[PDB]
Amino acid sequence: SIARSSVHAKWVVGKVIGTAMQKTAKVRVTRLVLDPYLLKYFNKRKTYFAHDALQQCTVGDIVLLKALPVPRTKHVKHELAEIIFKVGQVIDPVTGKPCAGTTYLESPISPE
Amino acid sequence: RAYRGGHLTIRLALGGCTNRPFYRIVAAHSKCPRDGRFVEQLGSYDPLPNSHGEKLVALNFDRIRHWIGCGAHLSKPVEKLLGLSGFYPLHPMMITNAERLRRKRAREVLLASQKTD
Amino acid sequence: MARKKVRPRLIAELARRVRALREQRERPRDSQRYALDYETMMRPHSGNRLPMRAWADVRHESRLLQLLNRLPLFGLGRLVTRKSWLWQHDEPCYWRLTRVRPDYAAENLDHGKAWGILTFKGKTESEAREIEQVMYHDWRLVPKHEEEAFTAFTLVPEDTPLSVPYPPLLRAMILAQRQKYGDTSTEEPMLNLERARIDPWDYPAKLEAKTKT
Amino acid sequence: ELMAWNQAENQRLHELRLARLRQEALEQERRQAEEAVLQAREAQAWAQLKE
Amino acid sequence: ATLNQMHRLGPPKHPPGKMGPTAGRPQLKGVVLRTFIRKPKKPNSANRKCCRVRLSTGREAVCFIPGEGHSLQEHHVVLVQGGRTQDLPGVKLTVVRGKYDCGHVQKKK
Amino acid sequence: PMKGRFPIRRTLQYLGQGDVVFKDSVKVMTVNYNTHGELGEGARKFVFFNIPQIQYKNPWVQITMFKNMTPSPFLRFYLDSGEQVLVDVESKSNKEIVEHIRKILGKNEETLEKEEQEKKQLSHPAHFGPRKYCLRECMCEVEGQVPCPGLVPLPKEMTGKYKAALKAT
RNA sequence: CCUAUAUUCAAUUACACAACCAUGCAAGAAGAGACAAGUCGUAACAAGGUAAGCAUACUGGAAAGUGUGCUUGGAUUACC
RNA sequence: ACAGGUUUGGUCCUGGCCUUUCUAUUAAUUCUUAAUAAAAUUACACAUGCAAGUAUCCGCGCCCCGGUGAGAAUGCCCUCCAGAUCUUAAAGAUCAAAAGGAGCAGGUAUCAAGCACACCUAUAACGGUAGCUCAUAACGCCUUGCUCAACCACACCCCCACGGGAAACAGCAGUGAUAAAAAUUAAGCCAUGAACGAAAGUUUGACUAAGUUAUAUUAAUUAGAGUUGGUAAAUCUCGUGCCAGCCACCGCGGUCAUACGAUUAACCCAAAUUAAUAGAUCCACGGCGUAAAGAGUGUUUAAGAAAAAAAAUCACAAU
Ligand SMILES: [Mg+2]
Ligand SMILES: [Mg+2]
Ligand SMILES: [Mg+2]
Ligand SMILES: [Mg+2]
Ligand SMILES: [Mg+2]
Ligand SMILES: [Mg+2]
Ligand SMILES: [Mg+2]
Ligand SMILES: [Mg+2]
Ligand SMILES: [Mg+2]
Ligand SMILES: [Mg+2]
Ligand SMILES: [Mg+2]
Ligand SMILES: [Mg+2]
Ligand SMILES: [Mg+2]
Ligand SMILES: [Mg+2]
Ligand SMILES: [Mg+2]
Ligand SMILES: [Mg+2]
Ligand SMILES: [Mg+2]
Ligand SMILES: [Mg+2]
Ligand SMILES: [Mg+2]
Ligand SMILES: [Mg+2]
Ligand SMILES: [Mg+2]
Ligand SMILES: [Mg+2]
Ligand SMILES: [Mg+2]
Ligand SMILES: [Mg+2]
Ligand SMILES: [Mg+2]
Ligand SMILES: [Mg+2]
Ligand SMILES: [Mg+2]
Ligand SMILES: [Mg+2]
Ligand SMILES: [Mg+2]
Ligand SMILES: [Mg+2]
Ligand SMILES: [Mg+2]
Ligand SMILES: [Mg+2]
Ligand SMILES: [Mg+2]
Ligand SMILES: [Mg+2]
Ligand SMILES: [Mg+2]
Ligand SMILES: [Mg+2]
Ligand SMILES: [Mg+2]
Ligand SMILES: [Mg+2]
Ligand SMILES: [Mg+2]
Ligand SMILES: [Mg+2]
Ligand SMILES: [Mg+2]
Ligand SMILES: [Mg+2]
Ligand SMILES: [Zn+2]
Repeated sequence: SIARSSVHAKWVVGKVIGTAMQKTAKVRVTRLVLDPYLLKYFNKRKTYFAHDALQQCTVGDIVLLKALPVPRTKHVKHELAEIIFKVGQVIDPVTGKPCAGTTYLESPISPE
Repeated sequence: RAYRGGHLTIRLALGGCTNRPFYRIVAAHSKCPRDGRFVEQLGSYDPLPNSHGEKLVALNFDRIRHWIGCGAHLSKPVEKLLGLSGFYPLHPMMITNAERLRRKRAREVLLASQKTD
Repeated sequence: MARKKVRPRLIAELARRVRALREQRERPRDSQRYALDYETMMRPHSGNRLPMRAWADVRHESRLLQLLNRLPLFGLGRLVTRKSWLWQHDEPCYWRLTRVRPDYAAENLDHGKAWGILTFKGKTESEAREIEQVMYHDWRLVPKHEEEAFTAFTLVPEDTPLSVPYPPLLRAMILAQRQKYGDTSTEEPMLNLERARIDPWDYPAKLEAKTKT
Repeated sequence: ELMAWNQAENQRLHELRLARLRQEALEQERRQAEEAVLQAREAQAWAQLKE
Repeated sequence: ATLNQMHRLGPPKHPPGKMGPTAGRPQLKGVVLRTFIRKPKKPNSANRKCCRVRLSTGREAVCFIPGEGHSLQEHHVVLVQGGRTQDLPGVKLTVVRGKYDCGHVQKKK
Repeated sequence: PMKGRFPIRRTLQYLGQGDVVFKDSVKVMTVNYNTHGELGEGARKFVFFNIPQIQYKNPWVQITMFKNMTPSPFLRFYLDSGEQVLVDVESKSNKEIVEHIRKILGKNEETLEKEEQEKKQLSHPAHFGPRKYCLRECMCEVEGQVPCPGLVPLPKEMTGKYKAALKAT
């Protein structure tokens, strides 16, 4: 089981910024950093390059990324693992139904 | 710092005060300074006699044997201290020095007897 | 470490190639490298003086290739020994010469590199090893009529004890260690010496590269 | 064991959610019943005015 | 200043101390280039003993000679400190009394 | 402080009093919640209060908050092994969310105690060195031993100058 | 190449080459301050004796004056 | 900050400067002995001495110790570790290059655009996409060793070190120049650390034991410095009279001085006392009608809060 990555970001979640690159996705991960003076948590953004072999990620997707065991280039060190929330087409994980924001597209109380 | 080579050595670091030595039995790299960076501290060694009159020496036998199994080299005074503690066999340098001291006492008493008559 | 403004140094890597080429092209041949001035005992190449304990032997004895230049096949299968071995060890210690490569640059031909089989204290080695300390002025050759008589060695078993008592504090450590778990056996603990066997300082070492297994 | 417990908890909460959503659907049906009977009144008055 | 603005601007840091006429040195060795008399400001009137020296840093500045009575001429080596004279505008240097060529004040005998 | 609705939550004591420590396999906590409706008051209060306490004790865990995409508030824990932990929070309260998280993925009291008992072993009482890592600087200051020469002057018999002077004659 | 090894090459080639700057000096120009002799007016502070000021334009030794909009950081003293 | 002095005929508020506390250097005055810690101007050039030896030859070490802070915003912390070294049959232990990143990281946005800094193919070659970073500060300029059991970088310079300037103390001592800055051109490996040798053992300007220095704390063999208008403890008598002169701020000098120079007296420190320069600390979790501040207006990107529920649209001079 010799499959290890030297990066700390073993698994990250971010929003897709741009898909201009072929088979490569540009994602932005937002973490919470404590201000040493204000003692408040603020959102720090960081851009990551990911390999999208199938080229299905569009602008506005919530994307999970796994650390690549070997970096293909000097800037791509992650791969698209799963799409969590497609833009405009959200599927509720708890109910398994399509939803449009706060409104249910298909009611779960009507199985048939 | 970066070194081309060297070996781990369990030795004595003179960290003390003027006319008042005090050694730290520590495992450190061979190419580092005496009072420089070390790996792990083991014990203490007190060269002066205290009020009660004992020479007080500390050994962390478990970590010492662990590091020595890992490949730590030893210095001669550390060997003398470990042999005196009973953890290791007596160093032959101590035995030959004791024999030399025996011969010095013998010649001293011989000269003292010959100078009196 | 790794920065965005790292300058691509090229002269530092060009100097590596230059020194690598100069190391082989200007390699000092072992003839002049091990040449010796017999009056001052001063090495002309390196600039070192010989130890004072080696002063008598240089003028009173000879090296390996100094006696090997008078043999027909450069000593194939011959036995060669050292006078230091003759003095210290009464048991026969010899080198079986299996191959020799003398230098052609020497104008008397008394320098070279030789391999062979080492038999120290009668113990024979079943492996091919390089002959160490060739330039030493201690080598001696045995004649053919004594080739068989020198090999005569009696195999006497050693009387070294196989187990020794532990030091006092360390022994008490085990006596307290097993007593806590409840071992009522009062057997005296021994320290093994089977794998503690070591070679003497007169035992030469191999000069071949170590293979990492 | 913990993850099976979490799955069971989520299924229980989903059952209570469905029970609540059916009552919400009934209340929504009541709202449709009132809005239809109103829009019948305002729709007819505009038709009479324009007629 | 909302919390977001405070986070964006960061904590306030005190500015570094600006160097004085001596460029951070407690004392400066100089040679007297012109000895003269300067007047104080409007509120008080006097005739102060002022000098113009060449500092070791190559800067030419005006200094004041404390004490009553002095014997300093051209090409005289003195030591100046960052003493500021309140009555004289622009004079921020004072010659140390008891130096190579500017000795202690003599008592009237 | 003074600015903010609840100045207390921006204090080191409040951040330290929240005891929720995740396991080594926990990597990502993705919270999804709504900003309307009475069902999600607990999720909104959780985001308002307990996120800083969890973040303070899990600095390497990435926590991301999302607003108004799913009608049902929930949490999604992404582990190292790839298993996704789905936690539905529809009517749970602020304290119930914390207790549920600690129950399903967290560290036991004994687990924390063993880690801190190991940590206290690193600083060793018998070692010597600086006051940051050791309790004693020079072994003179120990009561029973020879005093420090900078505090109590040593007798003439122990000074090195007298020993050289006697050897000179 | 009847035991096995030795030597060699890693030097050049085409173009901009003080442009860009940094530190002093400089024939000179202009500004600000302090203004120990002062000269010329009185612009502002009172409906400061033409109410002040803003933007802009023009004019005048000078404070400034005037035109067009704007403000009261001015009054109209209040059964007038 | 437990604060105080200081704007005005006067009060309140706002607001800056200074004083009161601690530390480090230099200068002045004074000075008696010891103990300990530290010796600090120079990356300007060096006369001379020593600082790498060990050993039956081979070999091993020979900026390792030690010295310095020029450059680098360098860097702090964290994963992986090639390679080197110790002992083993492997395996283990130390140093750990290179590659990076969850995060942190001097001033300057009057540095706002950088100008090739990106991706896929299958092979390590052809080609096709039009990309990549950046106001959450990219690309630039200036300054500086540092977050300290420590870490980073340098060894005369050209960032390197083939080559070119050119004959190297940024080793211990010492010498010129320079600077406000001033340790012995001295003894040893007895004890530690390092190197060598199987070893007795050798070397080590590292280190130890010392010589010099009020740079600092302690004991005493020692008593001098500062101040006496307010802040802030403490002045009697003489001389000058906006002159000489004094001061950290306010300020004082009238044949009218507890503030100038001298005497007496007094106060506070003390082998130290003042002056200067550096520091530690000190600005805003505070305000924006009149004191500095609501930007001439609306929309929108990025971003932020949707925390309990409601609403949208009517006479009159918008354009
Ligand atoms: Mg010392
Ligand atoms: Mg040698
Ligand atoms: Mg002054
Ligand atoms: Mg003097
Ligand atoms: Mg007018
Ligand atoms: Mg009028
Ligand atoms: Mg007028
Ligand atoms: Mg008029
Ligand atoms: Mg007027
Ligand atoms: Mg008026
Ligand atoms: Mg105007
Ligand atoms: Mg006109
Ligand atoms: Mg007109
Ligand atoms: Mg008015
Ligand atoms: Mg005023
Ligand atoms: Mg001095
Ligand atoms: Mg250093
Ligand atoms: Mg720079
Ligand atoms: Mg490794
Ligand atoms: Mg590394
Ligand atoms: Mg500018
Ligand atoms: Mg620097
Ligand atoms: Mg260099
Ligand atoms: Mg030099
Ligand atoms: Mg050197
Ligand atoms: Mg020196
Ligand atoms: Mg000199
Ligand atoms: Mg000094
Ligand atoms: Mg001098
Ligand atoms: Mg001197
Ligand atoms: Mg000596
Ligand atoms: Mg030694
Ligand atoms: Mg020795
Ligand atoms: Mg002192
Ligand atoms: Mg008088
Ligand atoms: Mg005075
Ligand atoms: Mg005073
Ligand atoms: Mg006086
Ligand atoms: Mg303020
Ligand atoms: Mg204003
Ligand atoms: Mg407005
Ligand atoms: Mg404006
Ligand atoms: Zn001590």
